[PDB]
Amino acid sequence: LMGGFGMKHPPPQILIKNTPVPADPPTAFNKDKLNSFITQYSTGQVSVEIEWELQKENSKRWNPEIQYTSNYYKSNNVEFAVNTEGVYSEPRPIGTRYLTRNL
Amino acid sequence: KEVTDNNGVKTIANNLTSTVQVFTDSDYQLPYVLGSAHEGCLPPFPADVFMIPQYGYLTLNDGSQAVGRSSFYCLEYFPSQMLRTGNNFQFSYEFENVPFHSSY
Repeated sequence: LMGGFGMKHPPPQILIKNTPVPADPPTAFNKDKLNSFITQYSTGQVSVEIEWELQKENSKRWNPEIQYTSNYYKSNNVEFAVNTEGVYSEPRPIGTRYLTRNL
Repeated sequence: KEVTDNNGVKTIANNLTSTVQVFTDSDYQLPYVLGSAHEGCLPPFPADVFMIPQYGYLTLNDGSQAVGRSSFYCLEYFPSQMLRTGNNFQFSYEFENVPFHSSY
């Protein structure tokens, strides 16, 4: 209902955890579990590539279509570009529907 | 046939070099009128001669004005077959699987 492609078996969840490394155990044995651990974190890179299948426009329309454009008028910033403080901001939501087909 | 109407009297003569151009739209790239049940059908009785109906379509509008998504289709912009007297046209079509209409 929100949008997208419903699937019985969507792409699976990737769960990640950094394994616990405990601090020094006491010398005398204790039944209880170890609640003292080393403060720790991890870092890396993810690559996600998707292969998409396209359906090309076959339209026999005469007059020109509507398209999505960046309006030319001058502005303090560039849309879909970084700020002066280094902040990336998307100005407006972009739908998928511009080209037309016959009903 | 050529028609010349002069002084109210009119003579219908035969043009042997004239053409008629006909195409089938196979890719469904045109507004599909037929399924709307409009007149102009082949007469039910085989001895009748019938006029061919005019083609036309509707597009988006706001009231009577045209909205920017409105489309305009030039029918001359399609490949067609030009036929003189002594030419004939044909094509074949296979219906996709449809459930039997139930007559019971």
